[PDB]
Amino acid sequence: GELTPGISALEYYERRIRLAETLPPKSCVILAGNDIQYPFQQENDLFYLSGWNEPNSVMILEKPTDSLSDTIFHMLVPPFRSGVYGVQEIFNADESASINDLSKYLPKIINRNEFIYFDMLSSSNFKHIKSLLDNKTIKPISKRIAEFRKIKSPQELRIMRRAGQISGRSFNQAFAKRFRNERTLDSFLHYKFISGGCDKDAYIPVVATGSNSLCIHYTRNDDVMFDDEMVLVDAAGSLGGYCADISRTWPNSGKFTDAQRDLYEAVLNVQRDCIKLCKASNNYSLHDIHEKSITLMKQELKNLGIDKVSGWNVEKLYPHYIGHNLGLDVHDVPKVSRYEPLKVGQVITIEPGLYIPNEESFPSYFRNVGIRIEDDIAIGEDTYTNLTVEAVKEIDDLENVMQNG
Amino acid sequence: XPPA
Ligand SMILES: [Mn+2]
Ligand SMILES: [Mn+2]
Repeated sequence: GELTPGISALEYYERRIRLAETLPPKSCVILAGNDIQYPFQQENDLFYLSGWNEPNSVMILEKPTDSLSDTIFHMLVPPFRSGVYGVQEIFNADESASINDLSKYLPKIINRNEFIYFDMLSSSNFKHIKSLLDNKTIKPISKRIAEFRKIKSPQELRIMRRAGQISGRSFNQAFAKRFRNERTLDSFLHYKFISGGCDKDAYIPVVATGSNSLCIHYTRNDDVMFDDEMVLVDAAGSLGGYCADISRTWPNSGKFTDAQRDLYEAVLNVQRDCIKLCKASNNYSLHDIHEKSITLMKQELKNLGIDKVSGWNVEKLYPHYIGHNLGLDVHDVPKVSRYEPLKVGQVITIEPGLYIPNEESFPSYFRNVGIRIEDDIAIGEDTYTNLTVEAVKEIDDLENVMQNG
Repeated sequence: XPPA
C-alpha cells in the first residue's frame, strides 16, 4: 500500500497540508520538473511533495480562501506513461490535463490570485513560464520548503537506516579479500550494493591506494596496489531516492604496523568524542562541533610530537570541514543556518581526517599517508542513533576479519 | 564526502 519505497500516499498528502498552513488567502505555488538529458533524475522539491518521477511536467498548488478544505492540486503530464486518469487515481491529483495545453491552462490560474510563488533565479518548461512574468507580488519559495525537509519523519528515518545497513555489510565482505588493482575493488562493491537491495550509486566513488590518498578529489581508480600501503575508500548506495555515505581505511597486507597504528588511532579518537556530543539537550550547533574538533586534533598531534613543524599548522594537515546534512541530496538543504542549535530529527555526518606530505621535516614512516573515517548520525531527545553501525572500525575487529574472515 |  505504498506509493514510493517506504512512503505511503497519506504522508505525501500531509506534507502539502503543512505548507498550505503558512500561506495567505489567494496564493498559488508553481514548480516545474526536469527533462531527459542518461538515467533520469527528478527535481527534488517537486518529488518531495508528490512522488511523481516522469519528465516534462508541471505542478500547481492553489489556496482560494482561508479554509484548509478548499485547496486544489493540479498536474500536467504527457498523454510507459501513467496518463490523465492514472495521475488522479494513483497519485491523487484534484485536476489534470495534457502538458501541451500549458499556454491556455496556466493563465486562467494566475489571473484570479494575489500572490505568486516562483523562483525567478535549465528545464524547458522553466524557461517558458519565466518568459510570461517578464498589482501583484512575486515571491520565492525554495528556501521556505527547505525548512521542512531538514526534519525527517519516523518513516523517513526507517528507510535511511535500511540503505545504511546494506552498504555497511558490503564493506565487511570486502575486508576478507585481497585485491591488486583499484578497478577490481571498485566493481566488487558496486555489485554488492545492487544485489543487496539498493537502486544505484549515491555518488561517484573514491578508491585511492598509496600516495593517491592525498588528493581529496581522486576519481580515476585504475592503479596497482602495493603490499606496503593502505587504501582509502568512499562509497555508498541509494534506495527510493534517499542517500547514504561511508568512509573506511585499512592496510593492504592485512596487519597494522607500529607506525600505521599510531596514526589511525589519532583519527579514531577525534571521531568517537564528537559523536558523543550529538544530543539535542546539549544545545550545540554544527559550527560549535567543528570548532571543538580542531581543538581535539591539535592535542593528538602534540602527543605524536609532530605539532611544531614550521609552515604546517593544523589547518594544513586537516584542511576540511567536519560534516553536513544528509537526505534526498548528498549535501542536503545547504541554505539553512549553520549557527543555530541542532533539532530533534536532523541527520548529519562526522568525518575528520589527516594527510601528511612528502617533506624531510617529518619522520620517513609518516610521509605520503592519508586516513578518513565517516558515519551517519540521527539526532534524538536525550540520545542518538548510529545508522551505519554494522561496518567495523576498531583495530582488533579489523584484523580479525582480514585474517579469519 | 566533505563540503569545504
Ligand atoms: Mn563521503
Ligand atoms: Mn559526506
